[PDB]
Amino acid sequence: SKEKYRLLDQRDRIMRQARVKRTDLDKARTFVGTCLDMCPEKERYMRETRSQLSVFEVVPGTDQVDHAAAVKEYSRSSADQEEPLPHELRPLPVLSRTMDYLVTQIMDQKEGSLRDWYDFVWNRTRGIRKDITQQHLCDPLTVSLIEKCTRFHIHCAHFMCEEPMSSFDAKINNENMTKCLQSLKEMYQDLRNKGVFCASEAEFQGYNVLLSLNKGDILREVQQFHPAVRNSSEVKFAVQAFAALNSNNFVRFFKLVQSASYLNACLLHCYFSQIRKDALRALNFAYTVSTQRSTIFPLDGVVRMLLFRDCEEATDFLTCHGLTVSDGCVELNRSAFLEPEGLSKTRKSVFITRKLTVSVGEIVNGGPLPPVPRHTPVC
Amino acid sequence: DDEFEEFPAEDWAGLDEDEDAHVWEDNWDDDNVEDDFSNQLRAELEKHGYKMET
Amino acid sequence: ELLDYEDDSYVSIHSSGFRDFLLKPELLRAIVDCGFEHPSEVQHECIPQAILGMDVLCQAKSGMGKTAVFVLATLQQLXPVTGQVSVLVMCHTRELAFQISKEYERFSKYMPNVKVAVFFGGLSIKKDEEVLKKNCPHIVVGTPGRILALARNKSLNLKHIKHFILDECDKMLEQLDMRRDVQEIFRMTPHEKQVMMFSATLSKEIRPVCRKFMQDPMEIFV
Amino acid sequence: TINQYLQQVYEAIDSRDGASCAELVSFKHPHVANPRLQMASPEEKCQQVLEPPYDEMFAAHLRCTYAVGNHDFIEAYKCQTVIVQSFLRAFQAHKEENWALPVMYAVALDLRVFANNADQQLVKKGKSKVGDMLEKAAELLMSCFRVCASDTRAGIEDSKKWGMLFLVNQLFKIYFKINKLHLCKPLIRAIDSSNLKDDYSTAQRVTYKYYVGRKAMFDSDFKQAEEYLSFAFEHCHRSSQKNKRMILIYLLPVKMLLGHMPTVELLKKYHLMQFAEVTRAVSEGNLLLLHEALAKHEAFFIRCGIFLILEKLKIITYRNLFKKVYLLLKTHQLSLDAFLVALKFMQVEDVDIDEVQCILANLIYMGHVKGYISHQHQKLVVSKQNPFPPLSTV
Ligand SMILES: Nc1ncnc2c1ncn2[C@@H]1O[C@H](COP(=O)(O)OP(=O)(O)O)[C@@H](O)[C@H]1O
Ligand SMILES: [Mg+2]
Repeated sequence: SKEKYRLLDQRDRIMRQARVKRTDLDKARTFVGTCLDMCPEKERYMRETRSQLSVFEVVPGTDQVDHAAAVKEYSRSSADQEEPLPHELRPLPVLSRTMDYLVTQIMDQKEGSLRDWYDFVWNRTRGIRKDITQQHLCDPLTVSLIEKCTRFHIHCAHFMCEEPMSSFDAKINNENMTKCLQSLKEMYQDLRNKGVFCASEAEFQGYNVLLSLNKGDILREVQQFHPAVRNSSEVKFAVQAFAALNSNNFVRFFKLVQSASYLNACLLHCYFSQIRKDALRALNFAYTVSTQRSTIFPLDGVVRMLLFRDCEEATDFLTCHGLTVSDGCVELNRSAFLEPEGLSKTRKSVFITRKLTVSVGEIVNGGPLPPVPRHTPVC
Repeated sequence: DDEFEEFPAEDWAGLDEDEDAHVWEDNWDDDNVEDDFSNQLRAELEKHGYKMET
Repeated sequence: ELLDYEDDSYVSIHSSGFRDFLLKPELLRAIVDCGFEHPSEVQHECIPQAILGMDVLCQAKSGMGKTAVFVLATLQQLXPVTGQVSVLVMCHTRELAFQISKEYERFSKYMPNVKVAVFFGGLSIKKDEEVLKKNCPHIVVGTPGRILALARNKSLNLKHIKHFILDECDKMLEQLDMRRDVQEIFRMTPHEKQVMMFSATLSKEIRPVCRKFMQDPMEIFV
Repeated sequence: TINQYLQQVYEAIDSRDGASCAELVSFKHPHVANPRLQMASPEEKCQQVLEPPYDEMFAAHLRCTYAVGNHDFIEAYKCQTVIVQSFLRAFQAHKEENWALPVMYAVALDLRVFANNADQQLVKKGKSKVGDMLEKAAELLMSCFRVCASDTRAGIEDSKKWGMLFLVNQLFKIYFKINKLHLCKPLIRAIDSSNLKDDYSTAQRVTYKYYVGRKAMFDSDFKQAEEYLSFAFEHCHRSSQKNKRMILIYLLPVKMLLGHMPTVELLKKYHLMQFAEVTRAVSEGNLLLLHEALAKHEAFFIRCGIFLILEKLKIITYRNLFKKVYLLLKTHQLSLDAFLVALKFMQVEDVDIDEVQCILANLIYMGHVKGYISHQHQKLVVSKQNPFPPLSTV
């Protein structure tokens, strides 16, 4: 495959030497992709030679590349990126087919480690969004593709939270969610100014609010929405969650968590530790008469109000803050409470897992799955 | 209409400024419970068995 | 049995696109053609400050996008005048200078009137003097030794410098001779200018030296 | 005549009086309405008299006046962009001189306005978005700000930094207009770092305080916002009643979130009676009336951008309702079910004992209530003296 890769590289080198540069702004020519495959042939052979394939892109039982399974990889380009050639970019129908393949064939695979699966899907969605950006694509279909990318990242924000840092970095996942939502907001505004309305906008705007519960400025943005979007149920739920969190209404916050959709619950899971710490501070201050004496508080109340899995998790949470727990009665003491140094490890909430009643593919797709695409690439 | 228009002058030294001596009332937070809403709330509490002791 | 009562800042990730920086349409078109996703943390923190022509000192890991910040800034606030050099970028290695030149040639795709030149050690002074005399650039990227040599013999007119930039300034200022040459170059340039210095490992001992070159800078350390 | 106008321009430039040149460039001057000055190609005469780059600037100004006479604001905006660029080159050419600052006040302020017109003259054709001309004007104003701020070596009475704050305000008037904040951080940092912070003109200081107070209100910093908006409202010009009303629109929610309630006379005076019911409800702890009032004027509050901010009065309403419950029962040991009944009387959706306990715990923690909760007896025991301290001390 090395000879084929070098021949394709030479062909691209000649085609790029034919390319011109240093053009005026008015004479700009937007790129139109012409790649009919999920991954370009040159990239397939390149990663085959360099042994950089994921587990999903190889024929099972060997290191050979299943070309119909390989998906174009995000690579950050470089200062010598040499510009994207027309055949290195896949047009919008091919991008939609790639997203359908991802949501129908990959997001439900159980074999393979979680790190490999998450890395593959995240990198490939990044590549899809990069191809969208480089082609100046602004259409309902592109909006749908970026929406599916955002849904995948939202799901992974909770599904992968227990993994070690070498497998899943929460900060990078949150950054990816924020970038996807920024792209969605920009495309929503552009389409609205162009006279086109997106059905799913009211959903993802809500996600935006759920991703900015600690930023007050989001309130202003919520008041700038179109009246149909702002008065939608999703945005109303997001504003209710914002009000519950910022007012330290943990009972209302966890009631909203219980009555939320799967993706909304996954987004709200990021604030569980913060809201529980604030709730414990408030309860310890409010249920203790004096700094010298302690008061017994039912552990069942802590489990119910703060939405803990069972008495063991609540006991661990209370002990990590210095409070004694015994006989199902935590001894709240004003002089014994102390906020631990260093954030404790997060664990998946059982209720949010129970909210996942359909496959991951359907949750990411936002509806019933489309038929699995079947496209053998041409050599 | 949603614009902060430019001022006619550049400085006024405070002579031509609209004076609002008592703009914010401070004695609104009192123990007065004789208003209509207080009576309605007291009636509700009486209905639900919560009555001021004699 | 009731005892009477005894009388006695979380943050979020900021979100913005390159369109939110009010860049020139040519810069935005070149950015999207490059496939840039969104400003990073360093980019989001530094670009709004750098566009306004104010000094900045930045410390961040390699690959965070420190170079692109000052490239975009100096392309945004550029007033190209024939016969003058308004942006001077200095680094300690030829490879870094060529990377900066590639970035400038990459982001100035839709600015045909902008010229960038590179002067570095290992070549002859005659080529650099010919470049200055015949086709004077608006952006000059180089090493302190070559820049000092070109400025001492009155071949490079530094009196029109408006953007003084040091890339990977920590290891350039750690060296005594390189720091002395940088000091002389700074003294040759006019006072009314903006200074931007970026480095990957800004030791606390070098930080006073870096802040000596600026005036009320915005300092970012991660 | 055109010759007299050009000679007056030349004399003003030679004499270096900023006011005269600003008048000769500003559209506020009646000479723009003078029919004989408006010309299509007057650059030949400007080249003869004025030295560059002033000749190009004033030729562009004459073309701009001619275009404005025909109500072609796109051509006017292009001409004014030429004005700003030429004047910026000329102003940068000046060294240790700030006599041309008013001209920058006359030019840049005139650019933004034209952008608005151009903007509302491009919606009709549909070939442009809403704010592209504003973005270009913001770029020009950023260039002007860079030119003004880079001058840090001139004397105190001879520096261009006196033109900073004005330009900052102009940028604010674009950033809030095109709904593009977070570019205000460098401007605020530069103004705070500047030693001329309190020496700018009163109008520019008031405008800056108003905008930064709005930004601080949207950042939940209700003390810095309170201070800035109080300064803006106190020192606002008496003639500009619209500006006073606009400042008060954002000053009211901040003051109410801190425990200060506007009088009815204030709302009547500045035609802000939409708050009249809201201020009553928070005073009475009436959640139902507060919700009804916020729904009645929902369009007005969303237009002003304070509706969700006004929703934060719910905490003070809770405090007032619980204080009323305590005053009605007249006991220091209040059953939590009494508070539950009070909340149900206000038609709070999905309210139970757990949420009542959460609200009371938060009120106790924040210092609104001086008491504790006895879970065994399911009661609230408040301080016998000062159970509900004033909100001004919380
Ligand atoms: N916001 C961004 N989005 C996408 N790619 C970026 C972004 N910023 C930088 N890059 C790319 O990443 C590389 C980082 O290189 P450089 O700018 O030198 O970073 P640093 O100065 O931190 O080493 C550049 O080649 C650039 O093409
Ligand atoms: Mg770099």
